[PDB]
Amino acid sequence: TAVRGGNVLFSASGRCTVGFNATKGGTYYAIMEGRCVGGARDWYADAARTVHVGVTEAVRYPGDDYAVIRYTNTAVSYPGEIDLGGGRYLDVTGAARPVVGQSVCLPGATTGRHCGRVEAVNVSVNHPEGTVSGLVRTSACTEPGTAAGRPAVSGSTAVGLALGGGGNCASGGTTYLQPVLPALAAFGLTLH
Repeated sequence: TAVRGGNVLFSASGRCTVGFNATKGGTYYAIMEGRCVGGARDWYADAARTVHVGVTEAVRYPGDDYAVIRYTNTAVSYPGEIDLGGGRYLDVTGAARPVVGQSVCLPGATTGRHCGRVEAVNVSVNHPEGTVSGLVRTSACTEPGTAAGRPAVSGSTAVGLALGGGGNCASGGTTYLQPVLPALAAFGLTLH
């Protein structure tokens, strides 16, 4: 019936979490992590891959680390919200220009480290696919095995989407984010 930020989409790449829904000209889009989307085209709302919802429009990875999925199923809703679980939703109003020290939370993290702060901006990391620059380091941590694409917010303001991989949150693991503002700007998308 609906796909929100924080929900998982399924494809030939496996599972990837929607960071944020956005819109342009009455069309709806999902902003996702770039490495996770990989070389997949078709995205489904269910693990059975019976409810097709959209297609990969663009991948900005490496360099950046996000992808844009265009929703094509007009029978499903794509609200400008994050799913907090339990039928509760967070309305995302706009995006932040990340600044060191600001608070940031990962709705859904069950690590005890769901909320934290921006520790550094403009961080680079080398992946097998290439260098990724422009990343945010946070003190929050979500389980790295399911982290890819999870939304990070400050109140109702979108900060970024989590990169997958890295260390366990119990062993000093650090969650890095792809900031959302550059993606909105690059693709003309608005958080509705």
